[PDB]
Formats: sequence, structure tokens, C-alpha cells
Amino acid sequence: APLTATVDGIIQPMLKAYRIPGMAVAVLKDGKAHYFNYGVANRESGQRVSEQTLFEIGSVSKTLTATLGAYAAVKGGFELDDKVSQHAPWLKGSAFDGVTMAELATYSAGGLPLQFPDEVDSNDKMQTYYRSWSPVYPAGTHRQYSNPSIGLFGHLAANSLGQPFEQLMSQTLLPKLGLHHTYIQVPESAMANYAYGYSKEDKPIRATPGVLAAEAYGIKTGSADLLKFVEANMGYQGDAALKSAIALTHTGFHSVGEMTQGLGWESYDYPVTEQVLLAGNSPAVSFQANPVTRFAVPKAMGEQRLYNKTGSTGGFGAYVAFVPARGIAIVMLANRNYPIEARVKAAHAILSQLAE
Ligand SMILES: [Zn+2]
Ligand SMILES: [Zn+2]
Ligand SMILES: [Zn+2]
Ligand SMILES: [Zn+2]
Repeated sequence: APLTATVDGIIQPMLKAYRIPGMAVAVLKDGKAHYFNYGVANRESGQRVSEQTLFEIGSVSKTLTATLGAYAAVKGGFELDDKVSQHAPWLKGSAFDGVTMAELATYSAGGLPLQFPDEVDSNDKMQTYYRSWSPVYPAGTHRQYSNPSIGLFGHLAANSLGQPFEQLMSQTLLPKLGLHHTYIQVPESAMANYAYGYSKEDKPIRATPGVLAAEAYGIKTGSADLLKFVEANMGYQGDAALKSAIALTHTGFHSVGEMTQGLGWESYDYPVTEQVLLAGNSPAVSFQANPVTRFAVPKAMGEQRLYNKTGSTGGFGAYVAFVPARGIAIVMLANRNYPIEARVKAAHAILSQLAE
């Protein structure tokens, strides 16, 4: 073998080193899905991980939120270059008069922070927060990774179609993507599949609920459903609107170094080195404001790219990467929040091999 041995040789040492109780890994190669399952979903019960185990994917959720937002645009709810307050009456007169929906989606509204301030934890206080927010930078000039930013994008995009976000996600988007084992709120029927996360203190934990949580980091899913979503991104057919929506998430709106920001997905010119992938996923990019390289117009980024997204929650660590031109992808879902650097290194190791 190369493939079982390739994945095993990379994943198993990493689990030992970061004491990861469980991981589900899925890869795509030559049209087919391959599942590699390690350890336990639940330490107390000993339930083993499978490709049907539900994990919190954290901010990988943004790629689905982005797809939802794109879908609403395609269906005419809004245009990406519309000012945000065109689609939020309660933001008329605020800074959002001068921010576009695209800018919201791509963390470039002007310095919205990584998280809401702590007592911005209700709908009323969230509205006042945005109404009263004072931009740090001119719109479209700085990227600062931000849950309030893509949070509001997803919320307003769903509203442009007349529905709450969770309804649009659960009743329209996920069903059209053929993702029937993916959830914002895990139903009682599926709870037996729901892994526990583990904190640094080895205490079992699950996601803290909150304002715009569903939009920013709210999805629970297993490796098989998530790879199916990645497959849709490699070459989807059928629903013309959904096809167009997926295309839109592969549009790049600006770059920061070698990373081009899309809707949800971040991408790189392919081939890409480990060092470059690491840098683009590092705190240098994710934890502080960066000035962007502006694009004259948004551009379709195409097939010879590596697309990816990191996600974590208090107890979970997720990574997804895919390369459409080479027909390869990896999904790595774990129930410990272990370093992104290890995620990226292992994924690059495996993808480098799949491309053989
Ligand atoms: Zn296989
Ligand atoms: Zn409070
Ligand atoms: Zn609202
Ligand atoms: Zn369904």
C-alpha cells in the first residue's frame, strides 16, 4: 500500500503527540472517497470514531455560511456590491452605509473584531453594537478575520430571502447539497453520533451557544458528509442556482500575501509549499488586521488552486483542503483543539502524496 499506510504514518504520531482521543479523516482521490478512522468519539463510553461520527467543525462552518450567502445572491436577495444597510433597515445611517455585503463576507468592512465584545450577547445588543460601531479602517482595505463580520453576512443573506438562517440552512441548502447527516442543532435522533470534545484539562465539552453562532461556527458533521460538500466544490452538477453559488465561493476578492480570500474558502496558487500554507493559516494572518492587496474586480480563482479552511471549538479541531485540478481533497475532524500548524503539516503531507 501507499494510501492506508500514507495516512496512518502521518496521522497516528500526531494523535499521540497531541493526545487526540479521536479523529475522522476522509480523502478524495480518482473520483473516490476513502475513510480512515482513529480512536474514540467518547472517552467515557469508548464509542469509536467512524465517518458517521458528528464533530464540531468550528469555523469550517463559514464555508457553508458562505455558500448560503452566495445562494441568496444568485436567487436575487442581494448583490455582493450592495451596501450592507440596503439589506438591514436598522443599519441605515451607520458605518454600514459604506460597507458592501462582499466586504462583510470577506472580513474587510474595516476592523470588525474577531469576537463580539462579551456583553454583546443578545439580538438587541447586537443591533446596537453594529449601529454604533466605529470603523478602524476604510472599507475594503484591511482584512481582519471576524465572526461578527461573516456572522452578519450570513444573517442578512438569509433575511434577504425571508427566512431565518437556520431554516434556510437546514430546509434548503443542506438538502440540496445532499448533506442529510449535517446539523446546526443536532436532533435527538442523531445524538448517539455526537462526539464529545476534550479541553486541555481532558474534560468533555461541547460548543458554547451564542449570537450568530450558527453562522460563524455552528455546524456539526462527520467526515463523509463534509467530503461530500468538498466533492460539490470539485465539480457539482444539477441545481443551476447551487452550481452558481458554489462558483461564487471560488471568487477571490482580495489577497493577503499568497492567500486569496474568497467567500468562506481561502486559497493558494497550486502547487503550494508547506511554508506558504502555514504562513497563510498562521496568527500573522488570522489574529491581526492586515492590509490587503486589492483586486480591480473580483476574479474567479479557478481549478489550479488549493482551497482550504481551518475550524476549531473549545474541544474540536478541523481542517479541509482540496485541489480541483488534481482531483484530491482531505478532511480531518478531531475532538481536541490541537494546533493548526500540525493540521496543515499533516494535510500537506498527505495531499503531496495523493498528487502522486
Ligand atoms: Zn478506499
Ligand atoms: Zn450578557
Ligand atoms: Zn436580523
Ligand atoms: Zn435531509
